[PDB]
Amino acid sequence: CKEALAKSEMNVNMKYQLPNFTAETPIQNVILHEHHIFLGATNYIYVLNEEDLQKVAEYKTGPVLEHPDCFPCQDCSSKANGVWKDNINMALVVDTYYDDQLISCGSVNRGTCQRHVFPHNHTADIQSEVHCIFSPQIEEPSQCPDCVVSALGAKVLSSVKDRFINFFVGNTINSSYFPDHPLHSISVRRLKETKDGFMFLTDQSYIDVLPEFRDSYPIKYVHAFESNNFIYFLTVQRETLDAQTFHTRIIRFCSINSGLHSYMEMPLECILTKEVFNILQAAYVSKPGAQLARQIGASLNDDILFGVFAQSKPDSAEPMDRSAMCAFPIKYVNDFFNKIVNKNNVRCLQHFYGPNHEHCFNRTLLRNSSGCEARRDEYRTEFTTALQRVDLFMGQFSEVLLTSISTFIKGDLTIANLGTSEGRFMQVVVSRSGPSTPHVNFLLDSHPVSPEVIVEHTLNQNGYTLVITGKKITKIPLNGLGCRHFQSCSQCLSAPPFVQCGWCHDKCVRSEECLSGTWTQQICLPAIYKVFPNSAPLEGGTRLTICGWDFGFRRNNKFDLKKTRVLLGNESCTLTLSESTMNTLKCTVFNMSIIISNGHGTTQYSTFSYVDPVITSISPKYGPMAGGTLLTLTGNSRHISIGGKTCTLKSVSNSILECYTPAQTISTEFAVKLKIDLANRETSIFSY
Amino acid sequence: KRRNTIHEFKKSAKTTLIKIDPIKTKKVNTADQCANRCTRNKGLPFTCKAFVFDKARKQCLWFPFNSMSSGVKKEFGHEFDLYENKDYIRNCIIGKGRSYKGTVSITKSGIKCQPWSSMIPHEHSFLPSSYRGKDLQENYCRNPRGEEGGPWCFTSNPEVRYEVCDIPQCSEVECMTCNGESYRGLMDHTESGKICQRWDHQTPHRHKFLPERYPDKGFDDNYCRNPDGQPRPWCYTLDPHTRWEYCAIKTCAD
Amino acid sequence: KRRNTIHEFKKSAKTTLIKIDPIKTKKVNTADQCANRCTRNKGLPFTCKAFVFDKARKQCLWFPFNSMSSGVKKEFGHEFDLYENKDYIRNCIIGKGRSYKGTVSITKSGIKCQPWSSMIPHEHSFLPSSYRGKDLQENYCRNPRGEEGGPWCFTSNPEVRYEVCDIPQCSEVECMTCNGESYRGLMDHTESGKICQRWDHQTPHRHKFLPERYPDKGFDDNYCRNPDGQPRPWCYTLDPHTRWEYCAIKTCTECIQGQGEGYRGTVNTIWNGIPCQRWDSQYPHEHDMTPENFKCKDLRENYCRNPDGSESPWCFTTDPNIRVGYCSQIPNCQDCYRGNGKNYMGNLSQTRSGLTCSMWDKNMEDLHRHIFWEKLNENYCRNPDDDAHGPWCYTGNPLIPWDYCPISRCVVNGIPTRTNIGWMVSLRYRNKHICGGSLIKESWVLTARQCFPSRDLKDYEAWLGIHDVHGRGDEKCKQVLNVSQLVYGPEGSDLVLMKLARPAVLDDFVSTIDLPNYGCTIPEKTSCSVYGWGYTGLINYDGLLRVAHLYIMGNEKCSQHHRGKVTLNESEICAGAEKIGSGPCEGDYGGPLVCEQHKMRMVLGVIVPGRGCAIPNRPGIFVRVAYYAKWIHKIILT
Repeated sequence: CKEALAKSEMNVNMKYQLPNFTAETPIQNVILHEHHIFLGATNYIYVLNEEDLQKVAEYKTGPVLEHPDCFPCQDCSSKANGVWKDNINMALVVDTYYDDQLISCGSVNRGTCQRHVFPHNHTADIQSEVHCIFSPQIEEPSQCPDCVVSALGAKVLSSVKDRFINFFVGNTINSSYFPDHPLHSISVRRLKETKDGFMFLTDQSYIDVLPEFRDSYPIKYVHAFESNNFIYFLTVQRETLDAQTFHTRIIRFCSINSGLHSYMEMPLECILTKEVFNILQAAYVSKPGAQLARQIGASLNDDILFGVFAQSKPDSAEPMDRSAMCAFPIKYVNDFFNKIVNKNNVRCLQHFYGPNHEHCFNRTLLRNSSGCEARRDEYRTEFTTALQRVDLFMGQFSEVLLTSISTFIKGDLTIANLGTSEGRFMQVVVSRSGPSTPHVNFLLDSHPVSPEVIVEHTLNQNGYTLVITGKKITKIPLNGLGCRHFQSCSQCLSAPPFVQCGWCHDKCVRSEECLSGTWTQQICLPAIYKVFPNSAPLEGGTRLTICGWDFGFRRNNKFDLKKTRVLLGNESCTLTLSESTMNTLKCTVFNMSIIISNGHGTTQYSTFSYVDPVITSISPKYGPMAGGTLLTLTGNSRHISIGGKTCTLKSVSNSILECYTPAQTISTEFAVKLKIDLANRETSIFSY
Repeated sequence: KRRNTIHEFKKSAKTTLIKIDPIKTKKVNTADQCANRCTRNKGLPFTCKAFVFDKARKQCLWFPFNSMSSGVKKEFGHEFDLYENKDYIRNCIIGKGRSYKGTVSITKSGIKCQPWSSMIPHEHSFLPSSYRGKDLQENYCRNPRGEEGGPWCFTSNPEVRYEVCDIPQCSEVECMTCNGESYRGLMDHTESGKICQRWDHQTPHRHKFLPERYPDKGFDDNYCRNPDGQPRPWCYTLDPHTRWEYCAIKTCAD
Repeated sequence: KRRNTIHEFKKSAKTTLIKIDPIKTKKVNTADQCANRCTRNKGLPFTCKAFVFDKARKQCLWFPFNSMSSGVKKEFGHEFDLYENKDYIRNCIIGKGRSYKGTVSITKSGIKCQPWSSMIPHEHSFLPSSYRGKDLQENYCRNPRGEEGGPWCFTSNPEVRYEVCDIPQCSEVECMTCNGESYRGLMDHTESGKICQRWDHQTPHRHKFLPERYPDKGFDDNYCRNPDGQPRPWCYTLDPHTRWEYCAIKTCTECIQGQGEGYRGTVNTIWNGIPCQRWDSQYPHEHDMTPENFKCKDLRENYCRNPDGSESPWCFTTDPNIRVGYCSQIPNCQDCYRGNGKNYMGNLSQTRSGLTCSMWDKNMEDLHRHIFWEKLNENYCRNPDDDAHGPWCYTGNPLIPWDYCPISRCVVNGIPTRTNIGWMVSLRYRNKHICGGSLIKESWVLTARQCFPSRDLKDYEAWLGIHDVHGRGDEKCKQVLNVSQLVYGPEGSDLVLMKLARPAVLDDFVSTIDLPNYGCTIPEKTSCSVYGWGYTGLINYDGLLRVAHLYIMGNEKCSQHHRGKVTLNESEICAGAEKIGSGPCEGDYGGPLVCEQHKMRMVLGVIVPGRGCAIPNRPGIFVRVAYYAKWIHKIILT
C-alpha cells in the first residue's frame, strides 16, 4: 500500500521561525559590509543589523519628477508642470579603496549614480553625507560618461586596478533609448579621483551594438564576476539574430582600464544524458569541497562556476520550468578559449563589427601565442562550438524551475542553496556520484526567490545565507536548519553528518533529547506498516503485499535490496526480487507472527493467520435451471464456478458470499467447487 | 571450482619473457588454476595480462604486461611455458565485443579519442573507477557497457560527444580453402557462438586427438581446422551439452 | 574474513592488571578474537579500555579500564599478557581529528582540562549525555562535535571557560637515524598508509623473524624496525598481497629543494623515460658507483635521488649504454627570496614583451665590454648581473636590447611659481595637457604608467619650458617635440620613461635634474615640494604651474594616519602636509617630488594617484626613484 505508507516521505512543508525582515517594496540588490547589511529597494535604501535584521537606519530615495528639461541632479522641486516616476535600484556597491562609501545607482534619474559616506564613529548614518556623481561634459557634450546604468536591465562590477576604481557595467538597450541619450552594451568606467564624475578613457573602452540591431538582438546580462586577472560576464543572446532563439553566452576580457582589448564570447551549454538547456537563471562562483574536487577533476583551490541552466520556450527566452545545475571549472573555460577551439571555429563578432566587414573577411588570431597584449586593432570574436557540460543532479530537477543558487563547502562536501520559482529553498549535498535528496526543502514564500543571495561563512562552523524573496529577507543558518522533519530511518542516516542527529526507534531526533539511549546513526531496525492479506489457507501460497519502509540495507547511497529475507514460523516465504522495494515487499508463501530479516535488523509483525476455510450452507436447494438466480453461502482472494462457468460474484464476505448462478443446459443438481486459487471443499447439489 | 579460461589464453611453450625495467608469483600445481587466479576478479592485486608456468619448478609467475609492451626480452627457456591473452592481440570485434581491450584510439571519422581520465571536452568519462576491470586504458576505445553498437569513445573534437570506433571483425581477413584442412588460421568462432575446447586438455568432453601425437596438423590454442578433412572447419566444444561443432569461415578467391 | 581489530591493540608481556577497587572471563582459545570482540561494538557493555589473556588460563578477560586508571596493580605474571587499546595511550593525532580518542588533558595555556563530568565551574559539561560514542572522556579533551578547531576543553580556570588542545601527529614525532636500525618507535604504518602486522604473527606472511629468537631488536606489535639494514626501516604488510613495505619516518617529496641532494625521491623515471635500477643492484654494466652509493647516501631505494648532490638528480638507467640518467622531471619550488639572478637557474626563454631571448654568447662579449660587475647558460633569461629587479634576458632588436622575462619574484592649495622652470614636462594628448613629467637627459623624460591611456605615439606630444599650461603666458621657452619610444618599468613599478624623437637645446629656460644614490635614504622631516599642473581646487585657474611644499614622513606615520588602509611596501615613500590638506590630484600624475638634500636639489619621487585627494591631516604617497635608479641607468645606456 504505497500511498498509505507515503507518510514515510519527509514533510515537505513545515514552518520555521527565522529572522525575517519585510520591506514596503520589492528588494533588488543587497550588499554585506562591516556588520551592516544594506538593501536597495524600490524608492528606498535600508541598512540592517545582521543577527536581528532590525531596520536601524532608513534612507529614502524619493520618487522623482521626471521632466524633460530638468537636469539629473539639479533640484527641480519648484517645477509645477512632468510625472512622479519612481526609481528602482539596480546597482549597489561598496567602495573602501578611497573611503568607506556606498554607491547607489538609480533607474529613472537618467541612470546617474550617487555616493553615501560613512562617518568614522558611526557607520549606519548614511543619510548625513550624500553626493551625486555628475560632471557636465563641456568638452564633448555629445556623449555621456556619467549616464551610467540603463533601465531594462544591467549588471555592475567594481574593481581596483592600478589604484583606479573601475566600474565594468553592462546594460540592456532598447532602440528607443539611444538618440535621446546614448548608452553602451559593455563599458569600462574610471571614477575621477576627485569623486565628481567618470571618464571614458578611450572610444575603445566601450562596445555598443550597431545602430541597426538595437531593436532586434537584445542581450540581457545575468551575472558578472572577476577571476585570475580576467573579468568574465554571463549573458543570454540569440546564436543568430535571424534565428531568434536565445542561448547562454560567456564574455572574457582582461581588466586593463584603457578598454576591453581581449574580448571573447563563447557559447555555454549544459546537456543531460542529449537534451540541451539554452538558458541560465543564476550563477555563483565558489571554491569546491574535497569530494567534488576530483569528481570534476579540479584542484581544491581553483575557482568554480555554478550555473542553474534551464530549458526555455522554443524560439523564445521564457524559461520552460525545466532546470539543471552545472559546474564549470574556470581553468577548463580558459583553456577552451585559448586552444581547445581552433581558428575554423572562431568568427568575427556580429553585433559590433557587422555582418560584412574587412575584419570579418580575414585576420590572424594571436589567440594561443598571446594572452591580452593590448592591441590598437583589438579583434571582436564570437566562437561557435559551445562548451558542453553535463548535469550534476542527472536531471532530478527536470520538472521544477530553479531561480537562485549559492554554494559553500563543509567538511569535504559542497552544498547548494538552491531556490525555486515558487519560493521553496532547498539545500542539497551535491555530487555526481549519487542522487542525493535535499536535507532542507521547506517553503519560504509565495514569490520567486531572487538570484541575489548574500552568504557569509564564519570560522567555518557558524555561517548564514541571506536570501531575498519578493519583499522578504531571511537569515538561514547553513549549519542544518533542522532534522526534525525526517521520519524514515534511511533518510535519518542519509542526512549528512554535519547535522548531528540520529534515529532513536521512532523518529529522527537530535541526540540529547530522547532518553531511551537507543539514539543511533549507523544501524537501525526496519519498520512494517501493514500486511495484505492476513488470511491464508494451509495450501495457499498467496500474494502478500507488505507495506513498510527501511526494507533495503542502508549503504552510503545505493540500497542493497538483496540483504533481505522473510521468515514465517520456521519456513521462509518466497521472496521475489522484481517486486521487493525498500518501499514494499511482495512475497508468496492459528495466528502466527511473521518475521522480516534484513542486512541490519529483524522486525516482528503479529498480524498474520493460517485460517482454515469453512463452507457450510447454500441457497437455494431445489429450483429451476434458468441460470440467473442468486446463491447465498457462508462459513469461515478466491473464485467460484460450476460446470466450467464462473458465477458473477454478487457479494463478498468471510461469512456471507453471494453469486449469480451460471446458466447450464441441464436439469439436475451439482456439487459446486470453490476455487480459491485452489479447489477447496466443494458444496452440495442444487436442483437446476 | 576452476574455469579453463585457457580457452581464452594464448599458448607459446619453451620460451620465457623478462622485463628488467623497475611482479607476483604463486605456487600452484596447474597452469589452469594459476590462470584461474589471474581470471578471478579482485583476486589478483595486479592486472596480469600474461603469465608463465613450469611444471618442473612447481611455481607460476604472472606478468601485468604482455610481449607487446616495450622492455620485454624473449628467450628460449624450454621449461617455461608462456600464457598470453589473445583479447589484447585480437584487434578484432566479436559481436558486442564487451571484452575488447585492443589499442585503437581512432574513430571512424578520424578524430582522436579523448582520454577516459580527462574531463575535457566530455565529462561522462567518470568510468575509469566506475567499472573495475574495464581495462579502459589511457585513450583506447572500449565497450564498458557491452553496448551493442561497438566500442565507442569520446572525441577530442568538442562538437561530437561520442563516436564508435569502426573495428574490423576477425572473420574479414579469414578465408577458407574449399577443403579447409589446408587453411591454418586464427579464428576461434563456431556457428553457434561458442569457443572451442582445448586440444591438449581433454576436459570436460573427452576427444581422441592430441596435438603431440598429430603434430604439424596444428592443434594449437583452440583453432577450428579439419583434423580429418571435413568440408569446413570444426572442433570439440567446451560445452558439456554439445560434443562437437563446425566453425563458419567465408571463402577467398584468386 | 570474520573480524580483525587485534592489530589495533597493543600488548605487553608477563604482566597482569589488578584493579583493587572495581567484567567477565570466558574460556576462549583466541586472545586475538578476544580483542576483536572488545573492539567490536556491543561486545561488552562496560568500556573495554584494554584486555588481558593468559594462555595457561585460556580464559578471556577484557579490562574496562587502563593501567593509567588509578589504583591498578600490575603483577609480573609470566602466563598473563596485556593488550592495550593504542587509541587512548598513544595520545598522538593520526589522520582525522574527527574521532580523537587519546588521553590528553592539558590546555594550550597549560591548564588541566576539567573533568567533563564536573559542572564546576562551567555550565556545559553534560556533553557525554549530549553526545555518546564520541568518547567524551572524564577529563581528557576530545572533539565533541567534530569541530574544526578540535578538542576544546572547558578549562578548570575561573577566567576562561574553555581553552583548546593541540595534538601533534605521531609521524612527525617519530624519527629515525641514517642507519635507522637503532631507532625504536611506536610508528606502525608503512609508506602507503598500510599497517605492519604483529611480529609474533605468522599470517598473512610467515617471514623469518621470530621476535623471541631475534630479540633485542624491538620486534614488538607492529612497530617498524630495520632488521635487514635498509636505509629506511620496513615491515611485512598486513595485506597478504603486499610482501612488505618501507616505513615513512623523518630524520632525527616531489617539489625539489636545492640540487636535490638532501632531497629524496620515489621516482626513478628520467626525461628519456628510462626507469632506473636500484643502488642495491649493480645492473646493468656492473658500475662500481652502486657499492659507493651505499656509503654516499644513507637514504636510498630502487627509486632515484642525489647521493652525490649533482645538479640534476641522477640514477642508473636500465639502458646499459647510459651509466647515469638525469631525473630532471621532478619540479622545484616561480622565484621567491632570490632577487639575485645567480641564485635562480631560470629555465625559460621568453621576455615580458613577447620576444625570445637571443644567443647568449654575443651578449656576453658585448656586456663584458660594457657592464663591469666583476659562464651562464646560452640563451636563457637567468640574469647574470644579480640585478635588484631579478631575472632578465637579452633581445636582438636594437630598440629593446634587453628586457625581463616575466616570473614571480620575492595641486590643491598650492602657490603659483613666479619663475620659469625647466624640469617640468607638459605632456599633450590630442593637443591638450594630460600630465606633467620630469626632464632627465637631453632626450629622456620620467613619468608614470597611469598617464598613458593609449600606447600610440602618433598622438602624444611633449612640450618643455612653459609657465602656462596652455602656453598663452609665454612661448620663447616652449619646446615642441614628438615622442620616439616608450619604456615600461619593472613589474609592479607603475613607473615609465619616454624618449624623444629629437634632443633639445638646454639653457636656463629648460633644465634637467639629477637622480638619487642607489640607496639614497631621505632624512625624516626633510622639507621639499611638488610642482603641479592639476585642477588645484580652483573655480578658475589662469594656468600657472602651482607649487606645494611638503615634509617627508616615515612609513609608520602614514600607517597611523591611514588606519591600516595602506600596506606599505619597500618601494614607496610617504610625505605629508602638516596640519593642512594640500596635495597633488588629477593632472599631477608623473609630477616630480624634488628634495634638496645637502646643497643642491634632487628628485625623489613621482606623483601617482592613491587613497583619496588632498585629505587634511593625511599624508601623501609616492614611488621612490631610488629603488629604480639603477634600472634607469641600465636603460639609459640605450
